[PDB]
Amino acid sequence: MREIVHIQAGQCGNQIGAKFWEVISDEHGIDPTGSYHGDSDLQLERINVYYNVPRAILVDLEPGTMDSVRSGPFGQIFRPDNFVFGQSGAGNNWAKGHYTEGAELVDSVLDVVRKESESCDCLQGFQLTHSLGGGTGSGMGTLLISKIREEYPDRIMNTFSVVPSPKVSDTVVEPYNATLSVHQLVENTDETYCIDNEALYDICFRTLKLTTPTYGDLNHLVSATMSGVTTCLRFPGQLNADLRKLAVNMVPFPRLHFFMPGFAPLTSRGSQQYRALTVPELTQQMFDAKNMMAACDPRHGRYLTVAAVFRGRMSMKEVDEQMLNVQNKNSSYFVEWIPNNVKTAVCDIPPRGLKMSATFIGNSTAIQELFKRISEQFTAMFRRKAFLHWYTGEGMDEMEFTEAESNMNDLVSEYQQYQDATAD
Amino acid sequence: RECISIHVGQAGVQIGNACWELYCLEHGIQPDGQMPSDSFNTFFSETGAGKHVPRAVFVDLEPTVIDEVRTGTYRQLFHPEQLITGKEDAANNYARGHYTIGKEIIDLVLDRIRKLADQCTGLQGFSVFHSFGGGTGSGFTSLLMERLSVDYGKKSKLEFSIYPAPQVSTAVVEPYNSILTTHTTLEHSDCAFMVDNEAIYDICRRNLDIERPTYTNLNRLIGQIVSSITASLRFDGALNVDLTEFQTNLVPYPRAHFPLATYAPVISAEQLSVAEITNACFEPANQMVKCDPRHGKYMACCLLYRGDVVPKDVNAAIATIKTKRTIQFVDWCPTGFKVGINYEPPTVVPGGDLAKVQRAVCMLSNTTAIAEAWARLDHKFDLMYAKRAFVHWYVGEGMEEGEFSEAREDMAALEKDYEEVGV
Amino acid sequence: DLGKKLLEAARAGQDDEVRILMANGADVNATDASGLTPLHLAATYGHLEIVEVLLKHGADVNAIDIMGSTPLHLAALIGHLEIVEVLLKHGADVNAVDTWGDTPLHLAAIMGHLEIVEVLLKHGADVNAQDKFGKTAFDISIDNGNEDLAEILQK
Amino acid sequence: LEQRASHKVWKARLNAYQELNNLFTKSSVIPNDVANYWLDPELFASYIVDSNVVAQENAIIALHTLLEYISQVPNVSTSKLRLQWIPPLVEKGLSSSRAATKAKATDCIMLLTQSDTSIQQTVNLMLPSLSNKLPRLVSSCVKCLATIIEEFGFINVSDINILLSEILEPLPKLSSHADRNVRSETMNLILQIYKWFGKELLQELLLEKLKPIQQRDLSRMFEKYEGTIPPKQQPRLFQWQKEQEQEQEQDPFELLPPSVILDKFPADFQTRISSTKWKDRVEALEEIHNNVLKPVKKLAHKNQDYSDYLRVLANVIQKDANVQAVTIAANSVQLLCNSLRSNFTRSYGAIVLVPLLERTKEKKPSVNEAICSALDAVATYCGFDDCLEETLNYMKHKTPQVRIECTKFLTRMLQGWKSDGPLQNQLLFKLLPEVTTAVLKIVNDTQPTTRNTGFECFATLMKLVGERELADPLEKLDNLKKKKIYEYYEKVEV
Ligand SMILES: Nc1nc2c(ncn2[C@@H]2O[C@H](COP(=O)(O)OP(=O)(O)OP(=O)(O)O)[C@@H](O)[C@H]2O)c(=O)[nH]1
Ligand SMILES: Nc1nc2c(ncn2[C@@H]2O[C@H](COP(=O)(O)OP(=O)(O)O)[C@@H](O)[C@H]2O)c(=O)[nH]1
Ligand SMILES: [Mg+2]
Ligand SMILES: [Mg+2]
Repeated sequence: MREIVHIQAGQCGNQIGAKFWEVISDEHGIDPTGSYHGDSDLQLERINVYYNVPRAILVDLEPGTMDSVRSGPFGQIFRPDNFVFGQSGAGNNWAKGHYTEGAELVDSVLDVVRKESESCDCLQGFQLTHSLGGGTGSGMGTLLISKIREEYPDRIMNTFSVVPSPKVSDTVVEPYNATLSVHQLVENTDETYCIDNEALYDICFRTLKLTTPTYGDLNHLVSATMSGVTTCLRFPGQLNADLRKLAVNMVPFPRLHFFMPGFAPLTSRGSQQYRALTVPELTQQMFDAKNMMAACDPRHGRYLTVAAVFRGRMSMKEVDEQMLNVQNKNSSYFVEWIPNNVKTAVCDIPPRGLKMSATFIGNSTAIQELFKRISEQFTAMFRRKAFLHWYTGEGMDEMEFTEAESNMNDLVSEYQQYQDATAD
Repeated sequence: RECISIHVGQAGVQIGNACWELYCLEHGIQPDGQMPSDSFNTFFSETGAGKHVPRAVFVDLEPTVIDEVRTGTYRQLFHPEQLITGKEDAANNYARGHYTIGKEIIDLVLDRIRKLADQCTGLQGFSVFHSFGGGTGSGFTSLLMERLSVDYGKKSKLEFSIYPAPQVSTAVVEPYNSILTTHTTLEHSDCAFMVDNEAIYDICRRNLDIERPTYTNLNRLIGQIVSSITASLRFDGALNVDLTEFQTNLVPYPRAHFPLATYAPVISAEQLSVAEITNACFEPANQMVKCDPRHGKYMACCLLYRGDVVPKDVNAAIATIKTKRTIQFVDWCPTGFKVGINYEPPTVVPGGDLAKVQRAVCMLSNTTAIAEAWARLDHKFDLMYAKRAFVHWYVGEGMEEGEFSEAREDMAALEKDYEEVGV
Repeated sequence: DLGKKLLEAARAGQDDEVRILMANGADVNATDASGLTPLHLAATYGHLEIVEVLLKHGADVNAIDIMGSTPLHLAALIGHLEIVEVLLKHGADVNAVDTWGDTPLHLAAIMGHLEIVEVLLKHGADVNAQDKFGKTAFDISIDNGNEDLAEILQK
Repeated sequence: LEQRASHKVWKARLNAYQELNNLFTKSSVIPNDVANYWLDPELFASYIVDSNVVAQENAIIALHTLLEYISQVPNVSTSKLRLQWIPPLVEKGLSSSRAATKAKATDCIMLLTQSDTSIQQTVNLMLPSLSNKLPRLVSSCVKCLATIIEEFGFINVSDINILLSEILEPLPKLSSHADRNVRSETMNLILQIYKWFGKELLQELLLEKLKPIQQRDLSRMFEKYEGTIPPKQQPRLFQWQKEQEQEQEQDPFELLPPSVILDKFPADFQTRISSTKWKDRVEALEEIHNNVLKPVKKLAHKNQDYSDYLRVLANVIQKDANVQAVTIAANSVQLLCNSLRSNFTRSYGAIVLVPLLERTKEKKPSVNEAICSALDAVATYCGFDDCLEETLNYMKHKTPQVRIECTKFLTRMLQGWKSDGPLQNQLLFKLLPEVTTAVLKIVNDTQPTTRNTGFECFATLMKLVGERELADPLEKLDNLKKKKIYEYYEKVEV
């Protein structure tokens, strides 16, 4: 369990994807030319995970995205062969990405995926970043996932999917696209981090006091969260070391693998608070719903499993105490029938900018609130049958929408079942 | 007369290092294998060039730990064919250790065991070191134990299990893995010494005076207590001189073969009497498994003293405890405490937090109070299996769901077996 | 199972291999299928040294089986006078009853063990004890034509 | 222990008889060359006369189950057996004083009697034993003769006239025999002959010659008999009769004129189907399917080569990236196989078979629907020609989905397995070697949904070829997997 192959698809996919590579290239001490200028062994200890030069494949039907990446800061480092791009775009049509146009290109992509996997000592799994309200990131991404799932069934599939919200784009077909994509992810992926644009806006607007957040502002929150959750994977550490062990200790039921991520402290684009947080303060950004990357209230549900990642030099004794504290002082919020369901890990290397930080990966049943929002928007649209001729024209059947609608509602019911469950 | 040791998973492998480090100091053997100085050849073989090689196999479904074994201080001690590694680990999944991944390497492992058994003339049996909660430790060991009961069926096999503890626990599913291996390894094990990592944690925090112990801290403490049990096999004592005697003295029921080990004294490096250390053997604080023997009946009890000990001091300390405490025995037991002594002093590691003591004792006692330890696992197991939590991982790697229930019933039946003896 | 080899030995009468199996901590009161301890079996087939070996190691002198038979029942049935007095000296139940209502006095009288009958009587046997059908030991001598036994029962 | 059946020690022969009895119940029904207690029947003729009454009885009950393990075809060698076996059976089995030694010897003769075409050859051999010293032998062998009749009867007997004389001849001496039992059990044999053709015949031939008191009791016995003069139905049938009854208990609209579609094709077809634009390919296929194939109901058998059209349907079903173009193609392939039955002999069948099996990988319900339904078409018209071998090949394939679907395919085919002939079909030539070794790879898969398909695909196998024949790999399987396999065996039909 060593190497990880990375993929980014669609506009958003390559945006937050490149942002992620910017962050962890710095943290590992790699320059845009691809040369080590660090000063620690903990940097090159597990560099073989994400690098060889990144083990990253860039995909989009939109050919313009090609240049938006290479003209970016770390755009020079990606392998030219691993760029695989179509002629036209999907235009917010999930069917075009999944059945027609996105399907024609997916073979070219699998050829490069094979190439990178071929020269791996021991593959762990895969890693995809994409948006769910689009046509390419959602339609072709979910199609790529299934196509890999069947070509590499002995490997992990881990996705960073961002949820659409009316606050960030008023496109009304996004409820369709996201619902169809969730119908795929519940069956095809081992673990999925739920990045909610609804919550990214509400954090930049209300907590960071930015009247008009841009994509870059929301992408800053994302790239920092990704480096936080992937800290265990990229540096030496006992707990939650590889992808499979993580999913083993996070996912008790195969379909319920949608994590609500959140981390602290919340900073703006290059602002410094001048005051480093304390360990009990960081700990008290867990239930603090203003730090959740998904627009859900953990108070309104129950945690099935929790993974905490504290970065920086601090007291391992105090972290254990504070985590053991906050668990039992809110004992009604953690499921009783899974003992020792919260697991904490520490990494001495902090993220750049911050002296201390803490990321809070949680499988909370409150996540059903998120899927409620998508379904109600989907159903309002679907009951009046708006824009259906887009999808049906591309070979889709009207029945598919009903199945995805019903399958998401079963997913909501399941979360509600285990929320109301008792140990007695 | 020989005995082969096997180490499975990180737990087995890393405790193995601590034990063979401690064996080589007790036998004056060098890291390169030489010796400027038999009973000890029960454990070691000999090269034509005056080199002493352990009779040991190291197994892990993942290089990282054994790679450090293969390049550690004791890299020259082992033959490279003894250190076996896979590539994909079991990922805390009994199914992968036993079914999916374990079958890919089980034959290579059994083959390398035959090479050490072919060097031996009168092989006694096997010592096995492994964790409970680990995927490799649970799954692969239970498989290897099944296959050793075939290819070597007519001889003994002893376990050294690491009972899990939330303070160092790496996985949620550790109750599952413990129950699953204990079910399938029950019939194939003649005797099995459990090690509760919580007690070793508690001991290291209280008596070694450490805030947050590391694995080295726990392993060194554990390696001392393992040495105390295997001392009889390595120096030709009077008690427990071969592997059969362990079953004779401690196992009056094939299933109930889980002795409680108590070790005194654990002295920080920053002397006691014979009577004082023997009283500490009946203090729960110094047990390796957290339970209360006062709530149970003793089926057997052995005392393995080593060091500056006068045989009469022992008999006085015995009569004191047999008169001034109420150690309840079962009526169908000899009720007499067996004793053995080895006048060599307890060796510690140069630099270790554990201090050199003048004398030491390790009490092995098959008390029915150890059922409390099984009850704690069974309860945790029940909570998760009531909702079928994490079960899809196991079933998805070649395992039938029924095996969960068949294992749970075998654990409930064992809990009744402990009850009926003690009433 | 070591408790099963000790039954095999105590029955077939290998005096030496009892000490071997018992030195390995075999269950002195190990039950077979019908609840018979080794003391039962040795007292049936007349192995006096094996009886005294098991008794002094702690053998239930008044252990019953699935049919309520004590070793004193079986010794008085087959007619092992040497073993009967060993059991009684080790606190055997002289007026034990079994599932058919018989005492050891019933069995020794039926089988014509006049020498054992007198030993049981002097250890306080119940001469008026009845079985299921309602017959005493004295009724058995009347029914069976034994006048040597009728006189030995009224002594 | 094969030669131990004739060992000097009795308790060593006693084993081999139990060993044999366990073999004839646990052996393969088609049968191992090890089951050579037919070609040398002197063997069991020796065993039945064992010099130990306890090991004798065990030899007879081994002969008994042997003599019912022979209930399978072809064992026309039952003539040689009755000659070799029933004289030892009568002489010393019926003779025996042992309760069970006798009962199984009679039951043995029963099974040898129904091996035959009629009762005459068995009767003719056991008649001489009526003239033996020992009464209890003639006492018994007149009872056995009497109950080979009351349950079987005289049918398919060449010369009944010669047979009736041969069995009526001793009846005067038997009925005046000293033994009470020989007499009492002779009146029963008389009744059982009357019960089949009396009273008129035997009153002139036999009843005249008996004691008057005797012929009174026989008349009293005929009044108590109710039922027609010959019994309407026999209480037991022979082997050739029961099989004929079982076989007794157990126009095609295709005559329509054939239509030709080659003329229907358009010019802009070959480039359209081999185009890079997906909608070109879709419309191309969708047109010739909805306009050209869906209307027709019978294609032209004579002189029409579709193996140019069918090999381009294969090219898309295998390699075409458009899942929609696949779905509409497999539905076309089915239509060809459906409206043109008896055409897909080899070239046609094999041109699309291995492509279809590759594409079961598709998980979209509509697409798996069409691919599988097409594979059902080629199967129903290529029976087991190339599919049986290649379906196995793709059960061994790496994709999880193709394993579960190609195994479900074998399950579908196996339910519609009704090949002609008694035995030795393509299924049996490769059953244990290939089919079972491959189905176990599914039964022992890592995934549950995969394993669960194997559990049906093994319970549909046992249903076809006997849950006893495959009891060998059943034992090697987990007791836990066993009760899942049996679960489906109880609910599965053919
Ligand atoms: N006392 C002690 N416990 C250990 C040691 N190593 C691991 N453990 C415990 O064993 C349990 C399972 O961990 P491992 O044994 O490392 O798992 P593994 O056998 O290597 O199996 P995989 O890593 O999944 O392939 C954990 O709860 C640890 O606390 C050790 O060196 N000493
Ligand atoms: N957080 C974030 N969300 C984005 C970004 N770009 C697009 N989105 C969201 O993703 C959805 C649009 O999908 P998009 O990725 O642009 O379409 P695609 O190119 O076909 O994958 C909308 O809900 C947007 O709000 C970005 O840079 N950051
Ligand atoms: Mg776009
Ligand atoms: Mg490990």
